[PDB]
Amino acid sequence: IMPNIPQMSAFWYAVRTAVINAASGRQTVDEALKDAQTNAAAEFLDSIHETSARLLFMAVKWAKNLPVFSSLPFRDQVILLEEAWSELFLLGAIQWSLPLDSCPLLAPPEAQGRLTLASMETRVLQETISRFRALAVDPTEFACMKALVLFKPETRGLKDPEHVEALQDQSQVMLSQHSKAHHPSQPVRFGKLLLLLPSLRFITAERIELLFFRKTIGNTPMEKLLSDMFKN
Amino acid sequence: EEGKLVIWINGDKGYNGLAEVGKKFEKDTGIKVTVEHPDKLEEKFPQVAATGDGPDIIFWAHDRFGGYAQSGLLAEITPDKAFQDKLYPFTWDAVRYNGKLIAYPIAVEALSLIYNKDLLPNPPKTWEEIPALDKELKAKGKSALMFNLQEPYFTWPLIAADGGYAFKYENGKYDIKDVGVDNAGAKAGLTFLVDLIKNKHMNADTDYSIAEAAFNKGETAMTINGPWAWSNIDTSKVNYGVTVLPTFKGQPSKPFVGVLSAGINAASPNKELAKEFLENYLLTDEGLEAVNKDKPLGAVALKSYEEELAKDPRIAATMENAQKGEIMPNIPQMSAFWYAVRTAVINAASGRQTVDEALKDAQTNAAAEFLDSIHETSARLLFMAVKWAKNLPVFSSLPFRDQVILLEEAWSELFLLGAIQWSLPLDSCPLLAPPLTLASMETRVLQETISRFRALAVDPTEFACMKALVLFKPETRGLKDPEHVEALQDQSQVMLSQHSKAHHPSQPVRFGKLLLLLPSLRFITAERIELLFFRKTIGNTPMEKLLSDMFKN
Repeated sequence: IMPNIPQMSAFWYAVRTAVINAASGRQTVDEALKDAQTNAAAEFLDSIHETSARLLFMAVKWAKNLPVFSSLPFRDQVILLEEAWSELFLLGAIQWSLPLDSCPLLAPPEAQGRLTLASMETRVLQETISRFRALAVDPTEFACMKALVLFKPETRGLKDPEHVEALQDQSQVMLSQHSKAHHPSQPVRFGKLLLLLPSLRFITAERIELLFFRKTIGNTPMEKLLSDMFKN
Repeated sequence: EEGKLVIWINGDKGYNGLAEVGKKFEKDTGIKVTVEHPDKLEEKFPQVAATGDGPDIIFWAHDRFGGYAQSGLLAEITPDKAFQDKLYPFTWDAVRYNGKLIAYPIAVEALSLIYNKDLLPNPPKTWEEIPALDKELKAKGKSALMFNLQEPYFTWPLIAADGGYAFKYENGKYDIKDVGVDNAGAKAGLTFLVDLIKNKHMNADTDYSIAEAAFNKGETAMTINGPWAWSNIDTSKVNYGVTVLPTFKGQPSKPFVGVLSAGINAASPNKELAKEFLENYLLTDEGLEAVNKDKPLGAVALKSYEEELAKDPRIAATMENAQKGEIMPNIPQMSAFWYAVRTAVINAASGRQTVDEALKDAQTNAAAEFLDSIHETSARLLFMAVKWAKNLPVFSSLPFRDQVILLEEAWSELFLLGAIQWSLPLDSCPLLAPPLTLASMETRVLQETISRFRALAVDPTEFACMKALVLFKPETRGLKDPEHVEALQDQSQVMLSQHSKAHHPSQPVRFGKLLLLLPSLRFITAERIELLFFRKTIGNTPMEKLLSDMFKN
């Protein structure tokens, strides 16, 4: 029988990530149930995590508030958001936990109630955040990088890619203009910022869905958010 | 399984005409004969047989029978000298291996000269007289010659004509080291080929489909094709004919001979049954005829029945052309060769380079032992990566462990850059699959990223810098002197823009663009990349293996 309780979600939400990660290779049989054990039990902070939809929703709100975005073909808008949700989410998350010193998912020192992220995940997630913290990555620099990640011309299906190219190039000028103005001392800082972009892909979008988002029937978190924005 | 025999033969063959021969056998021996035509036949066999299962006898091109014999997958057949004489002596040299017969030849095939009797009642005997021949026909709104120039298989006959050859066939076997693609008579035939297009007598863009239609309608006088294209011209009905390929500097054209042979499974308990079936039933006028009926086999390796099909001039031609050709080497080193000539031919033809340079390049590629499979070639891409990294003076000056850590942590990106650069010029090297799945959606992305590097016109100095940007990651965990790494990355960055604004002063954002390619190097995980372009490892990394290999050598 299913316990009629609110704190029982983490049940499968831990096992799922466990059975999938085990049946993948980046985690052996035993190296999986332990995490699920300290995860399932770790109910404390799992509701608010799945409620990291406000972050993604904040990524769409930001984009939709950009006039240059809202001047693209409708489909182009949908396409760019669908293809970049993962990285817009990460950039959001990285900026969220930037001023922090702890988290709702610690892992290696000496993790009660909190989501015990996998090995390579935490290792990379923690590390990538540090790089951003080690730089003075300020609010506008984040806005620029969001833009750089959104306005990808190569993206297939774009009805007006030449224009998406124009906007991305304009974002470089924004980021470079800002970067060099606030840090004349750091000569190669513009690049260093762009060299942070690949880390947004270290962990695939599928895994981002499986780790920080609630179930979504066949559709990506971004699709679900756009769909339920039009049912209205 | 032990008192009956199971056969495997492809669907484009008289597989129903074979069961008519197998049923009579079952009627006179009580030995059940089941004929099967599985899809991945040529690829399934090396699986079921590799261990202990599959058919007793397998039909297929002789070429493939080389890999099998090497893997002890094929039994040594043992025909009497009295039987060996019933088949053309040259056919045996197609099913040989280490001096041991490993299959029974049954049907020969080779490119012939097909022409239109209505338009051209007398085909040229030589190539030299083809140019001035196109002029005459061009007036009456037609064309002289049209054949698929895309595949090296179709253009080799001419290139080989004056001395060209794949691998030297000395004492019973081949010599992978000796390759005759950049010979005297090699540049001779290729040059001539490039001229035909260089004078608008042909098109460097003519493929198979185009040539078939061009001829089958009457828009061309001649073409170069096989016995498979024959019945496809009977759907339409241009009065055609099949004759010997034109000669070059007096020397005949040397097409590739493909022999449909039948080898016996090495793990078959019916080696004598299979043998009896192939010698006293199949390889006989009556035996072969039953299969020819279902679907023609063109010229057959069996004299008796061949001289009965010689009546057909079309077939007579095929056997005639085949005899003047060279047997296709069964060695696995034929993949390297196919790729080299492929590149060389499409190149000189497209003007992407001269004739001599295309052959000089195809020369090494064929003798290259790292072009035989996607794995071997990828292993090479990665080794050049490390070799590259070690050649950087600033690199050797780094804490040994730092060098190891750097290479292991960025092997995927370092390989991808290497593969991408390597495949910028050419249009196909280590990914194409179709003649929906995951390995198909990734291919799309991986070909998409190559387009991006092409559109941006990334030169070697930019690839060198980008590789450095990918190698010198100062955030990598474990590094002993991370500050030095930061400096090197920073330098590479400066050198990269300095070079970018220098070779493209008009594009003020080029630098940014080049760094915006780096993420694509991570779109496909290192794990996947490994399961795609690389071989066996088990809880290891191609770099980790490569480095460990250099440690224990």
